[PDB]
Amino acid sequence: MEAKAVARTIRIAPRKVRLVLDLIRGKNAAEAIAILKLTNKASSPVIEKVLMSALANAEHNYDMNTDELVVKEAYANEGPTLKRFRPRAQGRASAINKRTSHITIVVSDGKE
Amino acid sequence: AVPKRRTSKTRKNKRRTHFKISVPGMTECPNCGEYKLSHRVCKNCGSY
Amino acid sequence: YRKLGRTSDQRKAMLRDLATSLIISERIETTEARAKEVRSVVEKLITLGKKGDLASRRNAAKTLRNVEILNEDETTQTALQKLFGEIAERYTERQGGYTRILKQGPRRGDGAESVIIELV
Amino acid sequence: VKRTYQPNKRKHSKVHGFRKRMSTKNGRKVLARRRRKGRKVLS
RNA sequence: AUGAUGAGGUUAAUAGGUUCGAGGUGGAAGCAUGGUGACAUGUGGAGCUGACGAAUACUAAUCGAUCGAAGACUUAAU
RNA sequence: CGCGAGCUGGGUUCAGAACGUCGUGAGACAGUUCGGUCCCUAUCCGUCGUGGGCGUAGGAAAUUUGAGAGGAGCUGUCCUU
RNA sequence: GACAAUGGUAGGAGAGCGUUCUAAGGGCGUUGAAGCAUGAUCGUAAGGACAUGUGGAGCGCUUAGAAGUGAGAAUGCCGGUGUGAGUAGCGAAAGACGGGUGAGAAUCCCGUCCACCGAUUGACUAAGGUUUCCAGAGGAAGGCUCGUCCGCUCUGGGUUAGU
RNA sequence: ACCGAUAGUGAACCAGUACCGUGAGGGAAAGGUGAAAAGCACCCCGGAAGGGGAGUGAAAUAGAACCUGAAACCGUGUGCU
RNA sequence: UUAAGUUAUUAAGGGCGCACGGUGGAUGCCUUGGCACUAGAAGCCGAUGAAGGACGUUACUAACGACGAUAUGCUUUGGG
Ligand SMILES: [Mg+2]
Ligand SMILES: [Mg+2]
Ligand SMILES: [Mg+2]
Ligand SMILES: [Mg+2]
Ligand SMILES: [Mg+2]
Ligand SMILES: [Mg+2]
Ligand SMILES: [Mg+2]
Ligand SMILES: [Mg+2]
Ligand SMILES: [Mg+2]
Ligand SMILES: [Mg+2]
Ligand SMILES: [Mg+2]
Ligand SMILES: [Mg+2]
Ligand SMILES: [Mg+2]
Ligand SMILES: [Mg+2]
Ligand SMILES: [Mg+2]
Ligand SMILES: [Mg+2]
Ligand SMILES: [Mg+2]
Ligand SMILES: [Mg+2]
Ligand SMILES: [Mg+2]
Ligand SMILES: [Mg+2]
Ligand SMILES: [Mg+2]
Ligand SMILES: [Mg+2]
Ligand SMILES: [Mg+2]
Ligand SMILES: [Mg+2]
Ligand SMILES: [Mg+2]
Ligand SMILES: [Mg+2]
Ligand SMILES: [Mg+2]
Ligand SMILES: [Mg+2]
Ligand SMILES: [Mg+2]
Ligand SMILES: [Mg+2]
Ligand SMILES: [Mg+2]
Ligand SMILES: [Mg+2]
Repeated sequence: MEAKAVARTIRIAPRKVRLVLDLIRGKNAAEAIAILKLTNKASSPVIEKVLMSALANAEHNYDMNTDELVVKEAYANEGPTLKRFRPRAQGRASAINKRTSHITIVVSDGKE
Repeated sequence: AVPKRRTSKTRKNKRRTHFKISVPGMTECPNCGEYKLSHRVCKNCGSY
Repeated sequence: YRKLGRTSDQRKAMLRDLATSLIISERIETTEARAKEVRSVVEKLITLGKKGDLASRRNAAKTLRNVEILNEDETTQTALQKLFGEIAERYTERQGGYTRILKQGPRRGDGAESVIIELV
Repeated sequence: VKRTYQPNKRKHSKVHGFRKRMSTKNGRKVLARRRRKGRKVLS
């Protein structure tokens, strides 16, 4: 059985969040918490909050053993962007993309 | 000054193969708490 | 020596205000490079305190800022009087050291290595 | 550097604005043309 | 530049501190004497000294963790 | 008439002005004279350094062979004969 | 059944395929229409089917009409979306520490120290701006970072003249 | 044998309106839950957003950006390389 | 064993194929709104203060309609 959580429209950009999200996938659920507490990226308190949420949906909703779970899927999709402008020089604006992310981690124990 | 050609999806992904990030220290605190960063004293949720 | 990202006078003023506050509170939280450099400042300033003569009283006041400690029972000593009176009596047998640096995690706004420098 | 349009509440109301448009026939033409577009603010 | 390179990581002199130097500056403060004074002289090559040298475990190089071989066939001599 | 996305801009085809000359004139000369804004965050190739990966039929540490490639390579004067 | 022809641009001629609508006829659809997606199907071509998903109401076929009828290009127009690239930048400048606040503090508050302006970065007062002013409350967006703060947002207040 | 939302009035939407201009003047973009709001009571994580259940409904990848959701683009897996 | 010879295994990453997502709003269907007309009226008001507006008026009120201090309406005659 699998347990998932998502975080939709997180204001961290998708390229910046997929760095730290590559560090934790495939790894067991206990040590993935320890990686997300020690990397000093901006995304590390956000994926950790989502990994807490999917380990909680495992214990509560599906009654899994949260001690032995492994992070199967850990991906971040693109969300809707906020298109901002920026005045540079000589009356000439340039677009700034405030990108958002849908962060999704799923967790399981590998059994059916 | 400007790129004469666009970079492809293949050439872009070959460039950023070293655009990675490392796993940190991750040593246990033997007194109490969770994993601390190596050679560091803990502040929260640990006794180092 | 380290330049700490500042001018010759901005570094000098930063480094003796950081050495005074490590006499007031005896353990302060700074960054790692600013604690590597105030380490040699305050240890050379406890060396002047273990002497205790008038000639090195004048030299410890080259460095120390004019800060007044509110001690217990509402008594007030300066940081110059607290250097030759309390720290100088603690380390009168020890031949060095006088500080330690305990590393901590990065800050939130930076990847600045936080550090507690203590007075041992 | 000093730009154009240094504002003035008296001159703006006196070279534009209603009692000036109404004083000449060609300024009642600009009022009739803005009533015909449905323009919310005249003058 | 980064990282690489090199010296070390407690059985440790790696860096700092401390102690002693080297070199540098040129006679500290305080005190005494003399001068009405400004100042001189003595105390005294004095004090001070960032990177240099030596000594010293005083402080910090913690506990840890990761990676890493099992030796393919074929034929020929042996 | 190598080299300005390496540099200057004295020379010159810019707007000002003046002389000579020509034109009735506005102007003109390819005659002078004074003055006159030099944009670019390097994608690819190429170059100068520097790492990582893998291979080199076990894995390592250390010393090396040199297939090759590159650098160097100038010359005066004086004295003896 | 013989025989012959069949490179081709401007350009001429011919025969077609699809598209939307109309007319008549004949139909198909919640036992799932059109679309959409996939497939190893058929036709000489433009094209046509079928199957299975998705989809949740329409649409085929035959004949004949009508045309806003077929796009890859116009430094086309309008939308999205990349590339450059995690690159340039982050708009003159000195802060440091302690305490506090909180989900969270290099930035918020308080304190001390330091620094800067000081014929002014100090006070008034016009123009001009309109409510930004003041209290609590908040942290989505705005602030070139952060944010517990704000000229931001929410709620409630605030301007008194015989001279 | 008129248009179906880049069409048809600029405007199917609190349009000559945001907005632009000192002014005349110029001038947008933006329709679709379901039959019915029955618009998710409660539980869990979280500061909150968000989620995971449960529940409504024929359907909830119909959850208010809400009919279908095509490509560009971004991903995560893989079979062969 | 020693030679000599041959051929792999590697995928940091990449390619193709497949699968599953996300973004995005094409397409299908839909229509409040437009478009072109036909027929029948009518066309232009105002110093008795027009067209246009501005401020107001609902228990709570921003806007738009509606109506002005008798203000989110009043009276009356008829429908209902
Ligand atoms: Mg990559
Ligand atoms: Mg100075
Ligand atoms: Mg060139
Ligand atoms: Mg001229
Ligand atoms: Mg003449
Ligand atoms: Mg000049
Ligand atoms: Mg032919
Ligand atoms: Mg023809
Ligand atoms: Mg049904
Ligand atoms: Mg179906
Ligand atoms: Mg159709
Ligand atoms: Mg279908
Ligand atoms: Mg056409
Ligand atoms: Mg085009
Ligand atoms: Mg970088
Ligand atoms: Mg950066
Ligand atoms: Mg670049
Ligand atoms: Mg750079
Ligand atoms: Mg930079
Ligand atoms: Mg700034
Ligand atoms: Mg205020
Ligand atoms: Mg306030
Ligand atoms: Mg921010
Ligand atoms: Mg506040
Ligand atoms: Mg549509
Ligand atoms: Mg339209
Ligand atoms: Mg919620
Ligand atoms: Mg669907
Ligand atoms: Mg429907
Ligand atoms: Mg949809
Ligand atoms: Mg890989
Ligand atoms: Mg009359």
